[PDB]
Amino acid sequence: LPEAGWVGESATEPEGVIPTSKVTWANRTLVAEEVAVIIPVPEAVIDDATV
Amino acid sequence: ADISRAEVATLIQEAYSDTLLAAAKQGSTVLSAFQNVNMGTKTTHLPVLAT
Repeated sequence: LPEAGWVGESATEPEGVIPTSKVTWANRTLVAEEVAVIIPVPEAVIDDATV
Repeated sequence: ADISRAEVATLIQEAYSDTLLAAAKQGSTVLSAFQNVNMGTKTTHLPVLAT
């Protein structure tokens, strides 16, 4: 966030000068990562099962 | 003075026959000697007379 200040009147004294300030932004990423499994089984068991 | 069978070269094609492969293969003796029982699963139970 930027930041304002209370400021005087003066052509010469440093309290007469309006402050400079900055807004800033940052970066958040979605990075896609892989989740997986392999489940091996005998072809004879797949053939004999009723379900 | 002549045209020999070598001098015509590849105008004479060679040929191929299936007849020494064409014999029927030797099946299992036990699959022709005895009854073949169809199975749907690894284990099948047969009751037999005991007294």
